[PDB]
Parts: sequence; C-alpha cells; structure tokens
Amino acid sequence: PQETLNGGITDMLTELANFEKNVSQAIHKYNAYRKAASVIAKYPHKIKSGAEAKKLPGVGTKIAEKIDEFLATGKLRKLEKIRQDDTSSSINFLTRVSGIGPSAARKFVDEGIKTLEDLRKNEDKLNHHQRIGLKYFGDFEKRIPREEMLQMQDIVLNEVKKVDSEYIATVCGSFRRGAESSGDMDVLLTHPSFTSESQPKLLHQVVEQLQKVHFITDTLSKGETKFMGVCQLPSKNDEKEYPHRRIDIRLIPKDQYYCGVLYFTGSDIFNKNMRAHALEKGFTINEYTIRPLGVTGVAGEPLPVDSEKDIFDYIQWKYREPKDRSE
DNA sequence: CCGACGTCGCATTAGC
DNA sequence: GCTGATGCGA
DNA sequence: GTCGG
Ligand code: NA
Ligand code: NA
Repeated sequence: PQETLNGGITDMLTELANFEKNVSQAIHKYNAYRKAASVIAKYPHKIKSGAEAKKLPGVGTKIAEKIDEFLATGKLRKLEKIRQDDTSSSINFLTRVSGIGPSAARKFVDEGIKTLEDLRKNEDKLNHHQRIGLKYFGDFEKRIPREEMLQMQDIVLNEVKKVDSEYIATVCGSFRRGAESSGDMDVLLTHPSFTSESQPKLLHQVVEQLQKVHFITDTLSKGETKFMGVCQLPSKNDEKEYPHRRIDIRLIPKDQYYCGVLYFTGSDIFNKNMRAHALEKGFTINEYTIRPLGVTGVAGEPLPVDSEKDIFDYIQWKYREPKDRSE
C-alpha cells in the first residue's frame, strides 16, 4: 500500500517504538509498537478512526487512542514532547551507533556525551565494537544494492572454496529471497568434517583468507562459530570507494546446516507461518533442528536433514523458492 | 489479573 | 585466576 | 502495549 495511506500513523508508531527500546528500556513495548506499525502498514485502506485500527491484531486500546489523537490533530503530544527532550533524543540518537545500546547510551548522556562529536572526543570510553560503529556510522546506515551483494558473494564463495573446496557457503537473508537491496551480508558456512557429534579453526581459516585479500577490514567479534565484522568491495580504478559493509559469518554443524539456512533466509513472517504448520503435523522446528512430537509432547531426537526440501517434506509441504517466502 | 513476548554467541564485566 | 550476569546484536 | 490463559 502507498505510504500516503497510513504513513503518518506508522511513522508515529515506529518513533514510539524506538523511544521505548532506547530510552525506556522496554523491549516488549518496542516490539508491540513495531507489530502494530507492521500490520497497519499492510492495511490497504486509509484508516478513519482508532476503532477501525483496533480491529487489527496487535493494535489495542492505547494505540487506538493515539490514532484518534493523531487523526484529529496531526500530531501526538507525548511524541512532540519527547522529541524535544534533550536527554531522551540524545539517548535515542546515540543508539544508532553499532555497539551502543540503551544502557551505554544512557551512561554517555549521563556524563555529558551526547553527539557523534562527543564520542569522537572520548574514544577511550568506547569499547572496540563501539569505535568501529562510530568509525562507520554513515556507511552502516546505507543500504546495499543487489549488484554489490552479488559482487560480495562472488568474493566470499571464491575465497571460501580456495581455502578448502569441501566447504559449503550460503549467503542468506533477504538477499537469498531475491531482494533488490540488503542491510548487511549473512553468510552460513559448514564443512563435512564438522557435525553435532564431532577442527575449531574451520571458521578462523575462512576469516583469515578474507582478511588476506583485504575483503574483511575490521572485526566486531569472533569466536569458534560466529564472526561479526566489516567488509569492503575493492575500488574500481579512479572511481569512488565503496562504503564499508556489515558481514556476519557463522559456522554450523553439517547436520544442522539446512535448518540454519532455512531460518536465516526468512522472512520472519514466513518462518512463523512455517513454524505453525508445523507443530500441527507433530513437528517442532527451530534454527537448529526439526524434531517429532511426541504423543505427550516429548520431543524425540532431531530428524536427519540433508536439504531445505527435506524439512518441507517432513511437514508435507511442497518446497517453496526463497523468492516465494515473504510469508 | 498477570505472564509471555526468541534465543544465544561473544565481549565486557561483577563477584568470588 | 575463574564463573556467572549482563549488554548487544541479529 | 497487546494478547490470552
Ligand atoms: Na486489535
Ligand atoms: Na546501537
């Protein structure tokens, strides 16, 4: 639906969501407002009243009241106020820095540190992740066009294969669903030598190679199974350099790989629909496994999974292309 | 009325 | 020194 | 904040 239809309302709800998460440290209210913003965003009618909106799942009495106020006045008093508030707006802003959550933001603003400049002045009070977040503040908020994602995938698949041709690497996220743009790159990695029942340098060797060819530029965190860092496409001659990008790489046991690929391919909406289907067939599906219930409700062991289709087939669904998994 | 609301790897840190 | 809790991000 | 046991 066009933004013009209820964009004022959904923008209002998103802003409220952010203040709950970043200022009030109320994560569940944050997700309440987001859920309401999503369902309203998909509503194919211009909302005429709070009562109309309340019919939608996730919109309750209080959001109905806010919509009435917005419709009758074009603003929300509480939002106008908190927007104007020096401390609250500063706390909310600082959390746009990767690594600065509500708690770090609150602590910075308590001691007078309110802007990117104040951060730039006080690097010794920032941890490693936060420094990297500050360094790439602008780049990290840019989207990644699919053409660059393809170029990024090219490098990743190539370098992974150069390390060991028996690795299996899959770039997931909305990119795998064919999205025209991405927020970051999510790479799922496995290897036949790594199972649930079985080196812990499988991940390190791949990260090391990607650093060696100067694709990976910085590290946010890194252990034996999850890497989170920064990358950059090489610059095309006398052209402007590419933005730095967020890349995650996780190593998953072979027997849990395709469950992982399914899960991180999404979308979130499609995943829950599929998780519902789902139990009904007497199966529990999470990021790692699919398991049978269970006349009482006792999960049996993980069923063997050798492809995404294998999962679909357990729950008697026909395989669905990543492009067809928006819901 | 009142609890659930996703879960967990890694980095940092609090307490012993 | 170690272990557990918390913050953070996805 | 919303839902539902
Ligand atoms: Na409702
Ligand atoms: Na942040």
